[PDB]
Formats: sequence, C-alpha cells, structure tokens
Amino acid sequence: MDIISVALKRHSTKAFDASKKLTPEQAEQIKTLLQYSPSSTNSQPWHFIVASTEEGKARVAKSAAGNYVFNERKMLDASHVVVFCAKTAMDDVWLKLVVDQEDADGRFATPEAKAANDKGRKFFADMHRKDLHDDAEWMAKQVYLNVGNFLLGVAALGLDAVPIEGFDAAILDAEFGLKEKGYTSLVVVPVGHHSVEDFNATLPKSRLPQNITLTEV
Amino acid sequence: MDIISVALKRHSTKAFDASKKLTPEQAEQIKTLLQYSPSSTNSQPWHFIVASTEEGKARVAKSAAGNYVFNERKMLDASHVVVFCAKTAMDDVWLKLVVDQEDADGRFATPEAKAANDKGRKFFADMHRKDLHDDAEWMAKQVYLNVGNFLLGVAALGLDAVPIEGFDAAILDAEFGLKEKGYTSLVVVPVGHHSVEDFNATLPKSRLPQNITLTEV
Ligand SMILES: Cc1cc2nc3c(=O)[nH]c(=O)nc-3n(C[C@H](O)[C@H](O)[C@H](O)COP(=O)(O)O)c2cc1C
Ligand SMILES: Cc1cc2nc3c(=O)[nH]c(=O)nc-3n(C[C@H](O)[C@H](O)[C@H](O)COP(=O)(O)O)c2cc1C
Repeated sequence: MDIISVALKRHSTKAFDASKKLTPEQAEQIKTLLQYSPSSTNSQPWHFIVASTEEGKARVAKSAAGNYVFNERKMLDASHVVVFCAKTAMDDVWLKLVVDQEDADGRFATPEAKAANDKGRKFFADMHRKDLHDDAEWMAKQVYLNVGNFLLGVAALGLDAVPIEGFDAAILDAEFGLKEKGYTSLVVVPVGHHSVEDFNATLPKSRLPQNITLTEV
Repeated sequence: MDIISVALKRHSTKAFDASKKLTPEQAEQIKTLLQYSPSSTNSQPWHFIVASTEEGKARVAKSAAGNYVFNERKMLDASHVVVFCAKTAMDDVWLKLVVDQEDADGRFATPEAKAANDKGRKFFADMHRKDLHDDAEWMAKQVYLNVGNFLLGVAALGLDAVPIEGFDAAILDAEFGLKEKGYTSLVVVPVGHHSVEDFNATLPKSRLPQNITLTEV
C-alpha cells in the first residue's frame, strides 16, 4: 500500500491456513520475484525449489524431522514452500551462461562491451574464488539478498510467509539430490495465508531504536 | 501498479543527479525501512551509516579508491548514501538488548514466555557461535537480507539505488572507527534519482530462464 505500511504490518507467520491456496496468478508472480531479484554482477548464484504438492511439501518437511519438529506444520499447511539454494562453487561455465544470457537479451551494442562485462565479472569472481577463498560464502549472501527481496515482495502481494533457518540442510540436500548438482539449501520460506492459531499476527512489532543502530553524517 | 511492476522496472542506477535530493519525508522513510527489516531470531546484527552531507559522502567516497575508483561518482552524486554494516561477533549483551526490547514492546505475556524466547535465541546463537564457528558469516547473511528488503523498498518509493560491493572495506571501516565498535562495512547503497546519463535505465533487464534456476514439485 504504502510500502512502509506493508513493511510495518508484515510479520513472520506461525500458523498457516491449509485451506487457503494461492491463485495460479499469485503462484506465477511469486516465481517472478524469485527470478528478477538483483545480485552482484548479476551472477544469480541460485536455485529454487517451489513445492506445491503435498508429497513435495512432505519431502521438504523431511528436513525438520530431527529436533526441528515445531517447524513441520509450517512447511505442510502453507500453499507453496520455497527453498532457496546457493551454488557451492563459482565456475566458468556459470559465468559464461550469464553474459551469454545478457547478450541474448540485448544489453551490449558491440562485442567489446560484452568482453568488458565478462572481464568485469571475472574480476569479482576471481577475487572470491582465487584470492580470498570465500566464493561459496559470497554466493550464499546473494541468496539472502533474494530472500529479503522476496519476503517484502510477498507481503506486498497480500500473502503471509515466514523465513526458516531451523531445518537440516544435510537431509534436505540429500532428499533432492542437490549439490551433486552443485547446490546447498539455505532458507526455507513457506508462503500462504495465516490462520487464527498465529498469535504473532496480533502481537506488536519489535525493533531496536534508531539511536542504537543508525549513525548520520 | 503492484510490486511485480516495481521489480520489473527497477534497475542498478549507474549515474545520479546531484540536484535531485530526497524529500524530508523520504529520508525518514528509508530509515524506517532499514530498521524494520526481518532477521533470524530478530537478532538484528547490524549498524548503518546514512551519509547525506557533502562532508559525510566524501568520507565514504574514500573507500572508492585504487581498483574501485569507478564507483566514486555514484557515492558523491547520490542524495543519501547508506553503508550496511554487520557485527563482528555475537556478544551476550546484544542478545540481552534484543530480548529486553521485545519485552518493553509488550511481546511477552509472562516472564516465563520472555525467558523461552531468550533460550530460543541463545540456541541459534551458540549454534553458529560455539558449534559451527561461523557467526560472523551468519550475521552478514542477515545484513544481505536487509539489502534485498531495502532495494525493493526504495524502488517502491520511487527512488533509484545501486548495491555496491566494489569498495575497500578496510578504508571505510578505519575512516569511521567501526572496527573498535565491533562492526564491518559490507555493502554500500547510494540512493537518489538517476540522471539522463544513466544508460542502465534504458537497457533491457536480463535474468536466466526459470527452466534452469527453478524446480517445481
Ligand atoms: C533468515 C531468517 C530465519 C528465520 N527462521 C525462523 C525459524 O526457523 N522459525 C521461526 O518461527 N521464525 C523464524 N524467523 C522469523 C524471525 O524471528 C523474525 O523475522 C523476527 O522475529 C522479527 O519478526 P517479524 O519477521 O515479524 O518482523 C526467521 C527470520 C529470518 C530472517
Ligand atoms: C550485492 C550487489 C553488489 C553489486 N555491486 C555493484 C557494483 O559494485 N557496481 C555496480 O555498478 N553494480 C553493482 N551491482 C548491480 C548488479 O550488477 C545488478 O544487480 C545486476 O546487473 C542486475 O541488474 P539490475 O539490478 O538493474 O536488475 C551489485 C548488485 C548486488 C546485488
């Protein structure tokens, strides 16, 4: 509405209404938000698993079977459950896939502009995978940027969601065969409509005062 | 005009118009955006620096040195410049500051409900802090989540912005004494209004197809 109005009214939902499914239109919009999120050098080091079926959702809920049981209902009652994944290593095949896609979309006027752009991405990529040896952590951050974009995007659509770190990535990666494919699960985000059992919806929002976290100059 | 339109039309502005400044209401709005962002266990492991004066922006612009001289113009021409910083380590006092804030906000019905939220947080904290030994990374991921929330947010307000990783953190940290305060600059986001020289405002948007990044189940 006010994007500040949605920012202030949104909340991580604790209980979902199993009966409230997303319309095919919202299911499409939600996917658009996942795809069009920005990332450093437009590297898009990610993969998304959108579960809509009960068998699919239950497959995801398998990762919270351990000591994260209090999270299962959340992944089952929600309409769609999206698991954000990040690349395990930045490879040359992925970088070529990006600039070639940028070229296909008409972003370069000459072949030199494309070369310069590829060289520029390589500068950052090599800085992480060659020098600092932190390319995996680098890419993981880009996915979290996407989740942040996503959580605000859904709230603005009028949908309820909750980010979940409380799940076993080892089991999740195993169940979907990810990272044989070069990926690792990071965040599981259930999307749908909240029920009445969600007490968090009627509680006041809480954040530290700006005089603690903000410095103006 | 819904958010999908907002996400499709926004772009990483390459050139800023120094004459077009943020309105006073817009200044308080981007601050509200920064603070009201979600984060794992509401840990809010962050600090921000909002530079709006010539003196402040030049101080940040110092980080745009050596190999990053190409980003100096963006930091000086943008109306406001936000430096997203993350805590260098999770200390018990900060965990206490968070719990007591939620309490003063009325999020707890009983004192036993407040303690349960504390141990719930400490659980995740000690997980990264003690076990995994990756709390610095964990907290930075929450800061990248704020950037994703912030980027979509300012775009929704009608502003132009650009995430910048290309800058020397060691210079920026030292210029603001962040180091001794337990923080580290990670992302710089100049916000304002793009100028006619911003070629990125007219080029087509490019993202990989969903048949590569998305898997439905
Ligand atoms: C990355 C991330 C992970 C989270 N994981 C969980 C979780 O496992 N379970 C849960 O109930 N809430 C989880 N949350 C919700 C946060 O605690 C919530 O953002 C915080 O309490 C602030 O409340 P709000 O989101 O309503 O503004 C998570 C949030 C984030 C950003
Ligand atoms: C974390 C991050 C860092 C970025 N760093 C820079 C930068 O240093 N300079 C720049 O001009 N663009 C930078 N970008 C912009 C990206 O190249 C841009 O997000 C990508 O090309 C997609 O274009 P769009 O944001 O216009 O959709 C960055 C983006 C992100 C998310």
